Amino acid sequence: DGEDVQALVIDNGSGMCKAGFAGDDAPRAVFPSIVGRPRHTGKDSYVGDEAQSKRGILTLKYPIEHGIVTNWDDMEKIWHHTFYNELRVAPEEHPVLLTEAPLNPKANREKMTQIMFETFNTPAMYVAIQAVLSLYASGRTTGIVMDSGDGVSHTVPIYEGYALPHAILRLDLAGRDLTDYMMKILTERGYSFTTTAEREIVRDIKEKLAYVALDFEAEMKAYKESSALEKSYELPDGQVITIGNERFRCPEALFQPSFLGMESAGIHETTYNSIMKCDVDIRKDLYGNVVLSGGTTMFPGIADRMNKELTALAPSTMKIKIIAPPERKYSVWIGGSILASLSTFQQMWISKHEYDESGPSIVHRKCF
Amino acid sequence: MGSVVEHPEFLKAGKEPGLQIWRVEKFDLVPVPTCLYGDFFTGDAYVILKTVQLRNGNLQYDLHYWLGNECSQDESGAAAIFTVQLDDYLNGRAVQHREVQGFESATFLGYFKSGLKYKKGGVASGF
Ligand SMILES: Nc1ncnc2c1ncn2[C@@H]1O[C@H](COP(=O)(O)OP(=O)(O)OP(=O)(O)O)[C@@H](O)[C@H]1O
Ligand SMILES: [Ca+2]
Ligand SMILES: [Ca+2]
Ligand SMILES: [Ca+2]
Repeated sequence: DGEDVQALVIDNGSGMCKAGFAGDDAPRAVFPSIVGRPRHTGKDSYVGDEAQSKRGILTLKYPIEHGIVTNWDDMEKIWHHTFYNELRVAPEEHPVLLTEAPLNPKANREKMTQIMFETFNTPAMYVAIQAVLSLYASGRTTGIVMDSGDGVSHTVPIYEGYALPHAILRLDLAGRDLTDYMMKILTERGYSFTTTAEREIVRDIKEKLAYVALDFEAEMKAYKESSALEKSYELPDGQVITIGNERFRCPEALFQPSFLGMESAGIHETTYNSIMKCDVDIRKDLYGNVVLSGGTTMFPGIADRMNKELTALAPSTMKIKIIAPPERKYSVWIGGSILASLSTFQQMWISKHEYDESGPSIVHRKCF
Repeated sequence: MGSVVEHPEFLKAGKEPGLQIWRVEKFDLVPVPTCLYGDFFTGDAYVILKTVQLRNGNLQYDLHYWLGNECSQDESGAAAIFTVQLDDYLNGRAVQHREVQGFESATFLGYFKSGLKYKKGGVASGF
């Protein structure tokens, strides 16, 4: 795709990679962040769906874990796939914006920069914090983003355009933990969901039929007494199963991590705790601008429940507002697309010239 | 090595006491003709800088990004980012304000001596 120079935007997640062209309203390519290599022989590698489909002869890996890159060689393959198989561009002809997790380690930031300029020869690149790009995408410069994807959740207070690093909180509770938990409770129901193929079916049940109850205990109660809210689901073979209270018990784990045997605070309390680490004078603007982002915030009912839980935690006169854009699976990517399209972004990129002068450590001064 | 906006409108921003208004138009910051100040297209987003003279000789800045009820996501996202950029350009000195149609602060409404007006329509989205 391509105005004058056409910038690209890549949003790398633990579970999914989202890639596209600056200026579009959605990512053109959305694929699993998975790299497959031969269990025995042919060097060779597969990415995404194609890796998944030949999984029986490959060793599959995830180069990003809890939002952080842990394998650079496989991260390069995601990228090579992104440029050549998905977007079909020559990376040397485009500025590339990339996203990272809040608090990404300093050396990781360098490495990303180094790979772009030295392996792909990008003419220019930029690194942006995922959570800040969603805030921007919702048309705000101050607020708190609760970003939850497949491998990590974060609460990130932002003020006048920048994250407040001391108040950011991380929670290793996300989508994958939820799919796993639905596998386990559906299995207790009397079904059997333990394999890989089954995990994928379960991920699909979770995304189609799960929801967050507004009142957990009243719901458990309504289901104990009536059948009216149960749903059918057809498996790939035509067998039909019935889903009862698993529908809301699975995402309840976001609010009650004990359900997964975790001792941490739920997303509502993590949000509260981040707000309380900020200066008292901005808190009002945090509570008033709670932005939800990422695939694991897509459960129906989640905004209302977050509204209720924060209301119960904060002083009764505090004005709370939960914003949950319908496109929030792609908010990060969309924010990046907007940012990189601006007539004023030109000077913000790291250019090849700047890289050749300072090296990878240019990233700590330019991508703030 | 640095990251400084060279846009011609940043060079004019906040040079002297007064009111400056820009509309977001397909990912750019475009001045509004001064004879049109106070009339806002509800299908658009705008950036407003109010510059006031301080006794000290320096200037006070309030930056307001106004969002019409039908503006597209690229417009409200650009208005916000431009606001951050203008604040940075001005050494962090501006106080930022998010103004939503139908809910603007009294200070913002007080800038339009003959009363802010809304009109339907606007410029098409940049996406
Ligand atoms: N409709 C849905 N309801 C609930 N969960 C969903 C829905 N759609 C997607 N998800 C989940 O969102 C997750 C992927 O979302 P996302 O792209 O935002 O994460 P990521 O960026 O890959 O991971 P992370 O941000 O943790 O690094 C998966 O766990 C997927 O099952
Ligand atoms: Ca993500
Ligand atoms: Ca418009
Ligand atoms: Ca400021």
